[PDB]
Amino acid sequence: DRGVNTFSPEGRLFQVEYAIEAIKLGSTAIGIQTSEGVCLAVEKRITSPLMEPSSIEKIVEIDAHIGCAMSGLIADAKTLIDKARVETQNHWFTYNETMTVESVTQAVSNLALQFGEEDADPGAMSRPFGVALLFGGVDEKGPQLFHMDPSGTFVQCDARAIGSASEGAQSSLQEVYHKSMTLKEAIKSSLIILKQVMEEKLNATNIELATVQPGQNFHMFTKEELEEVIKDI
Amino acid sequence: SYDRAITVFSPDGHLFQVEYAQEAVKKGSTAVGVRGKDIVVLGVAKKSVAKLQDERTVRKICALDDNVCMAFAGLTADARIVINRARVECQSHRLTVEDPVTVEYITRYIASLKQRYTQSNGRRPFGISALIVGFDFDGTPRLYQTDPSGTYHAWKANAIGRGAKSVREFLEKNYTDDAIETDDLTIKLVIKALLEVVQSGGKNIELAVMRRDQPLKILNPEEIEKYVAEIEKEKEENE
Amino acid sequence: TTIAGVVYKDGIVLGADTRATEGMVVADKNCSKIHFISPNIYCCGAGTAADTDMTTQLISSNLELHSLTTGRLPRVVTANRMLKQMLFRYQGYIGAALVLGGVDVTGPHLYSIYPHGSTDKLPYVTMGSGSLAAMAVFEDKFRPDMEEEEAKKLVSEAIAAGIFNDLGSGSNIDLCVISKSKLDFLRPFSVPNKKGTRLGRYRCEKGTTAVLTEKVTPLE
Amino acid sequence: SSIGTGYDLSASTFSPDGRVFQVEYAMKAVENSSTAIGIRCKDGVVFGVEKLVLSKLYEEGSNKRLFNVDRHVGMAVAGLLADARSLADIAREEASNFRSNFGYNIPLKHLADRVAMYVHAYTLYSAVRPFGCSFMLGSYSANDGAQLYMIDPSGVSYGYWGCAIGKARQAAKTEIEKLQMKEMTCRDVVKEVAKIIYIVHDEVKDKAFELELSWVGELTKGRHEIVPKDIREEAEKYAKESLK
Amino acid sequence: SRRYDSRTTIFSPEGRLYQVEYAMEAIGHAGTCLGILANDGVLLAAERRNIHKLLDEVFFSEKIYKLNEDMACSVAGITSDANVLTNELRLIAQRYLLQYQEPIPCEQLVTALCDIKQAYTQFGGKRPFGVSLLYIGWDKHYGFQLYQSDPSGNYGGWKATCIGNNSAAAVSMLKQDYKEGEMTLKSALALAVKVLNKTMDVSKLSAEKVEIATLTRESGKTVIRVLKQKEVEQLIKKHEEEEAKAER
Amino acid sequence: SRGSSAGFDRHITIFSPEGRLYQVEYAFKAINQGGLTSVAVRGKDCAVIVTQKKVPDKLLDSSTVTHLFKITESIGCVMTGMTADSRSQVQRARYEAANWKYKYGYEIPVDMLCKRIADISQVYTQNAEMRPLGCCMILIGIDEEQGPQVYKCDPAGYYCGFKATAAGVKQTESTSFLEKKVKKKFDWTFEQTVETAITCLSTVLSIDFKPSEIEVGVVTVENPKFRILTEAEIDAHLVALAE
Amino acid sequence: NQYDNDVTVWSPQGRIHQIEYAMEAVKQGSATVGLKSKTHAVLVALKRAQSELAAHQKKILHVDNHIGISIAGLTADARLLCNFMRQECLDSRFVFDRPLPVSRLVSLIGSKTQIPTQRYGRRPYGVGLLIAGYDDMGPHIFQTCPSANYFDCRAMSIGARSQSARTYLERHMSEFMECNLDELVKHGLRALRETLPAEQDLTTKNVSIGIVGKDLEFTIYDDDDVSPFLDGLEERPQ
Amino acid sequence: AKRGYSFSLTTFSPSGKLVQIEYALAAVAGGAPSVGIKAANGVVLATEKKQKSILYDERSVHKVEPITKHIGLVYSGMGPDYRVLVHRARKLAQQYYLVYQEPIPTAQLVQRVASVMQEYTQSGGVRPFGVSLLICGWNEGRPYLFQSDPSGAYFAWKATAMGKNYVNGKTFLEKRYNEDLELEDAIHTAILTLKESFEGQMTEDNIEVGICNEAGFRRLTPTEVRDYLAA
Ligand SMILES: *[C@@](C)(CO)[C@](*)(O)[C@H](Cc1ccccc1)NC(=O)[C@H](Cc1ccc(OC)cc1)NC(=O)[C@H](C)NC(=O)CN1CCOCC1
Repeated sequence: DRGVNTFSPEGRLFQVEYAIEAIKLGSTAIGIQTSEGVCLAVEKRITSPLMEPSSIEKIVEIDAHIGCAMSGLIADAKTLIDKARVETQNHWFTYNETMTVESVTQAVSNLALQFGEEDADPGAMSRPFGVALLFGGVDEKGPQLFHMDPSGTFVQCDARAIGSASEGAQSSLQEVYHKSMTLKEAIKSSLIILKQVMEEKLNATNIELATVQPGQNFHMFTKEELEEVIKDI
Repeated sequence: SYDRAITVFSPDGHLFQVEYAQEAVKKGSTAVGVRGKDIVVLGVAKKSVAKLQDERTVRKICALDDNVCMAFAGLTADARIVINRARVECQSHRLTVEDPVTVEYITRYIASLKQRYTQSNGRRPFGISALIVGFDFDGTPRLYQTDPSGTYHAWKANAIGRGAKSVREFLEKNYTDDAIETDDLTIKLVIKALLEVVQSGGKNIELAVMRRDQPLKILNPEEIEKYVAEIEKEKEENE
Repeated sequence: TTIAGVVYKDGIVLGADTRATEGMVVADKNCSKIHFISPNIYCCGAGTAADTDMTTQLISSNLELHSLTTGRLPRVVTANRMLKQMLFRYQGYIGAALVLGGVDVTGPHLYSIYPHGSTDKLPYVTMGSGSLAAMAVFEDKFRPDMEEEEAKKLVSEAIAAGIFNDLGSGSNIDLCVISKSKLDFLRPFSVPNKKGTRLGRYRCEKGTTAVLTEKVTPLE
Repeated sequence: SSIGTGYDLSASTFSPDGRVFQVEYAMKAVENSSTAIGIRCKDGVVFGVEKLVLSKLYEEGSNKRLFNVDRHVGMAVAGLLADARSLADIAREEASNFRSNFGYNIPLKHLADRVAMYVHAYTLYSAVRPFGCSFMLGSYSANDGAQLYMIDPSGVSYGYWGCAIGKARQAAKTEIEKLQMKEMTCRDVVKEVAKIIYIVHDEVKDKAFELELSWVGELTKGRHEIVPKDIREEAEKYAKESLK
Repeated sequence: SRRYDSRTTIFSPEGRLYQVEYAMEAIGHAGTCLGILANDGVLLAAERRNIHKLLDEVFFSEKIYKLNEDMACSVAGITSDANVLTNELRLIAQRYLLQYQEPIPCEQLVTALCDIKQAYTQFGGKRPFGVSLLYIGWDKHYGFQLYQSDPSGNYGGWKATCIGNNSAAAVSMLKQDYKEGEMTLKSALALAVKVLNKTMDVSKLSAEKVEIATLTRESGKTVIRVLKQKEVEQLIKKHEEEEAKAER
Repeated sequence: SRGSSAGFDRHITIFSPEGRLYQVEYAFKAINQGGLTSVAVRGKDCAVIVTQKKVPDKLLDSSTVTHLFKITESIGCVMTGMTADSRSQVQRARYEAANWKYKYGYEIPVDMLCKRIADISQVYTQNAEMRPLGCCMILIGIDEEQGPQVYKCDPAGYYCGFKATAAGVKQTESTSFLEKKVKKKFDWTFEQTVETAITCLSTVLSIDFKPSEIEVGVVTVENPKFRILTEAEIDAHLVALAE
Repeated sequence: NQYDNDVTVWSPQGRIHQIEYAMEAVKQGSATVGLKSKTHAVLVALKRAQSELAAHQKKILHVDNHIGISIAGLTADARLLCNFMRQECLDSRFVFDRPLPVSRLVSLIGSKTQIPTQRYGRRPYGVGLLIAGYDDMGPHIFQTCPSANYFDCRAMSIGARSQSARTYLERHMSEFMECNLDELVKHGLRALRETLPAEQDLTTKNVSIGIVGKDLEFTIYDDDDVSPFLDGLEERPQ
Repeated sequence: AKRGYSFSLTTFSPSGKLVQIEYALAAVAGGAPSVGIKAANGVVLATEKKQKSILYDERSVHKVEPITKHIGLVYSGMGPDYRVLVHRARKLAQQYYLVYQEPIPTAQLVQRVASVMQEYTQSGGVRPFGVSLLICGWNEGRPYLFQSDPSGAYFAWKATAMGKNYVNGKTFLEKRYNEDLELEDAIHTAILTLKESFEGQMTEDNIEVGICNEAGFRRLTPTEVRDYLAA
């Protein structure tokens, strides 16, 4: 038995590396950066037909121009998402402008290693967040996709997959993705890869899709417009 | 001052303290609630009340606000704290926003409170799952549940506690528009689900109904025994 | 008030009047102003009446706690230090004009302590509204190393001077005689003032008051 | 002296034979570091340190193991350099607070005592670890003359005519006893400090090294200064020529 | 530092609090303490553990504590930990009276203390209070009441209950004789002597070995009365005639 | 019982199955780690302190090596044990003594200083966060009322007045020497009291000292000020011993 | 084995394992090369791709107008230290209206990084830095470690397979001080090149350059800005 | 650099026992014997004061300490621990007097002191006191005798003995003590109870005894102890 801020002989932190393993348990999520916009996809993994599928939100909006998709321990991300939402509004209040996708990713990444036992505040974290995040939005640099993990490392990705079957999904993305593909091609590609790795058959109420683009704001797909691309197998 | 990490990650990426708290709710009394189209009803089984015990003081169904009520499973002492924190929040939402609390909001508060107790120093997770029930100032009925981890979902019908697996799969079969037609039939679905675990209830069944018109109505062992007979002549109608 | 203290051949003689005032009215005709600090140290008090009572009690409490730990007789300087530093901390908001007197293993000691926390070590001291009148007696009649009964007479005459010449003071004279051998707390040492005998008969005869409501509750 | 469960895991824990091993292991850390030497002469104190060159990519005067604590006080460290640097800050601050409170330069005996008390505080608790370094303090004035104190990880301070701390500290002390020091001027002490370092330094064990010198005394008007390039080189010639 | 922490407020692999269950074992070693609800009142009966010839007997009681004008409690477990809780109970009762200007309702006093006991099981890192309490009282809402409290912070209202040594054997004995809505104070007292006779390992049962307190509504005010030796001896001799009634 | 262990009763300051505190017991053994012995003898006129002054190499400034410490003008002491711990307890002693005068307006009794340090040392006996100090303090001084005083406080928190005592490696053998000499009562003048202290340290170590091998501290009735004896004065007593 | 849990636990050999393990995190991240001339200080950093469908990690960060850093280890610890360095520089300019001397900033890092290595329940900073700065004393290259020890170096390289760069920097060391800016960067890249397997070397995707000096403030070159520096390349003579 | 542990060191064993308290009880059992007797006229407290070396000054440190003018104390177990409780009891006694201007009743003081002893069995990073207390006092025209042990529990006694041979002490007491013995006779039987467990022959510098009646609490002078030793 040890403390939470203990280094392994290799050089990495135990609790942080174990938190990465918690993502492997969570449902798979895909994001694709495109000239025309950014799409975010996630599987819900409904365990019972009695459970309302719309109450499982794994893609949420941070601002009009920024969306976020999580995987792992959903309950942990709720504070991270709220801190992100507060930061974009605080930025607007002070600077009268929208915050950049990279800045919001960076703000959240600062909270990642804010855990500890001794020398800690009355309301301090005890463990890292067991959640990976996919930030997708549009700013001055255009449509951008950012990935985050418990280690606090954040990096821009052309396309990224995180979750249980993230290994097979990423190689599927490397096979399909190239620089010039459209957003319509991006949504189509993300869903095909999603239906391959899912244990359950991909359905309209089974998944979530959201796109942020230069044209208009964050938009989550309804049952009808989900079915519009579900019928393309 | 006591800053010791209680809940930590395991080598395989698990949170044992959370999972152990989920074992504590498993040992608790069976709690089930179904959502109709006019009334929402929840009920608790696995009672085994000693008879010599005052049954009014051991009620597991509690009202939170004029429009929100909840049931639980697991550590009864833990729940009382959560219920009191949820009740304070219901009045605090009225002091800041004036508007009454929505069923989703109060669930989100309970969930965030339970989540905060899995990621804080010197604290141990809550060993309860809650079934939150209410009506929006919109007309639409609502049914939610929480668990020690802090994850919450909406349900058409759900069961947590002792033998939750058994009642969960009974509801999956028995939940149709025919079963939730009128007020009486939605109540029947709860009781029929409780008879899957409990050794012939009536005395061993606590259940309460909520309509969008009136507050909470807890049914007494006289009104519950009426449904024991009404479903009995349905069961003994095979010939 | 009038309070006074003197150092004689054998020890200390403390004096005080017994009048307490509320505005310009006599609140207590018989008040105790000479306070217990320790078996060997006593302290006269003037100023805010409540401040006098509570300050003198707290220090009496602290000294008893001190003497129990040391196992020896407390010193007047210890009482002085405890009073001085406390009153200073409160910047004179605790209105306690004090005369501190006692006998140590060091000998006889007398102090005057002001509400702001300044102390004077002197053979004779006066505090209170009638202190100047009392001082006029001390400056006129005091001699070094007086006999016990001579000093008793001097202090009682000083307090009397305050009593009769100051409106803030009146009634009885209290003395406290402390020596290496003996402690004498003479509460009513002198009764110079007395109420005139009633001449008229104002007996309110039974049933002279009209009653509207009556309830009698029995007891154990 | 090597018992199992606990006893040596904490600084708040005595061993059965009444020892605090965490303090002794912090002393083991200073014994593994290179040697630091200081001599008190008739008119000042001279320091010498064998700075080990870990890589040829480092500059001259890098990783100064010689410090200015106050305008009249010098510091020579051995052991874990990170802990030594933080102990220099404490030393500086205590020397700073004295001037602000009283007006004059802090006496070395008083400065040593205050810093040694701070070192000692880190030997009593499980919440902190002992410093893994020993250090020397040298000063000179017209009133007090030359003074030299040394403080080890335990928090003990003593006055020294000559002192050595580090890898070959016992081997160096046998070479210091050859010197008269009491009737020697500090001009000729720098000369001697240089060679003792070259003698004690193990050429086949430790490959490359650089010599650091500092002094405080009559010659430097009471200020602790670095030994000039001219004077250092003359002493290093005496070190290499007496190698025959 | 974390090596010396025994982790008092932690879940077990099976999902239970070890320090609470281990504390419950401590209650089972303490003296037998029971309570019975009647129609005309409510009583507590406790086994005296301070039973030495050389003891002084200065207080009115050993195990029974008066908390309120209308309320009283009894204790089973670590006696010092009980002194902390009983003192806190009196404060809570006074806080309520200061604010609302009426006596605290029985259930409200029990929950307030249980909130404290629950706290010591979830955070702080301290050991739980090794005490189980039985509460008796009257309020304007539910009348005569009887409540039980755990070290876990769990509480319950009972018509008849027992805690302490031979708790299980006593509760099944109460489960036999008790009549709901039919028990009078005389019949509840007779039951109390019977249950204690069987659970007492020294089955002679003198008045100096037991302790009985009654709570009655008397002409508008609540009366809490601890029965003295001559009253208790008389109750035992009544029960002793029932052992002589079996000879039929 | 006796020799039994359960839990961390040997690592922190908690009870063993016997009701012992091993961590406190180890601190007494930590006193012997200094490798030195102190002797304190009380006379009818004075109080005497004597300690081993070990200077192995001439590179050490002998003037800085001391275990005699000035706490007050009237109170001095000798420290036996771990040197870093000893100085810590001295600075605390000085602080307690100064604050006593400030609050109460008179000089702290030797009696009361020893009690105060013992009370502080008691905290380390009860709190698990820190180990007790591996040292022992013997205070001398002349009280205004009861004359010469000798007091000694432990790492355990025990304190007591003495006619004579010792501390350190040769503690148990020295106390046997003092017992024989107190049994045969003399006139305890400054001359014999100092000599007794030196002879006790001399016989128990079988060394026969040079004036640089020991350090002496005295407090006299006519001269209540605490004094550290110079080598000249020590040698004067040592040549007076040669009989 | 039992002495490797806490920074407060001393090993019987006189070592602290927790500090040594934190130092391993530096050797985990990709190599970065720091070198100076007489007027300029240059940081050349190799970037890691987690999967070449994603961008190469940010390795060079701004501190002030005259100071810049290249990190090796944990990113979140790197940004934490970076914010501390920024703050101290900002305070210096707020109070004194002049840039904070590089050596003084590094001394402050030494202070801040020492604290956790002596407190229980705390951990060392899992990042080593190479600091490039210019002040009154000319260009500077400083090295920091998880242990609060720091170095004032002529040139330095830390990271994965940074051993090969150390050899190159040592041999072409005497050429550095008299060298011009154009070739001073070339020497940096030719050092960073050695820290790569013989298949492929430096490109526009994986090279980041940070230059500060008497001429210009600290500027980061990354993609299109890095391609003039790569031109005039000399193939690997392995 | 310091803070403090916030977790209890006294915990419940699987068998349901607070092990540290029972081990602290072992410490008092191994302590020097002390006895207390209520005389219904006064209270007597007597303790063994074996000095072991003659070099020890007997009058320097006392085992029988006064809390205030009417309350007195003895212990069995650890000297240092007892002394902390002494200071705490004295301070508690003064708190009461400052509020009520009335000498604190023995029962109230004992309750307040026991609360402190309770704290050290539950508070963070501390062990219980290895001391049992004998508290005597005169108030309300009535004598009182109380015992406070490591757990924080108090008991009111007519007569009791603690420390070494507490079993032999009590069995001697109930055999010899009767609730009618006057203070003079109470002192005799207090010394006799110690004599039952002494082994070493008594002197007036070998035992400490304090009495408490309407005149207040005081320690008996060595001369008085010597005259009583003429048994
Ligand atoms: C003589 C009588 C002054 O005229 C003495 O100083 C006497 C001191 C004394 C008396 C009894 C017991 C102990 C000591 N002082 C008083 O009798 C005093 C007069 C006074 C009134 C107001 C003051 O302003 C702060 C100061 C002195 N009388 C009182 O304390 C009376 C009983 N209380 C009040 O008048 C109410 N005060 C309290 C202080 O704050 C303002 C309202």
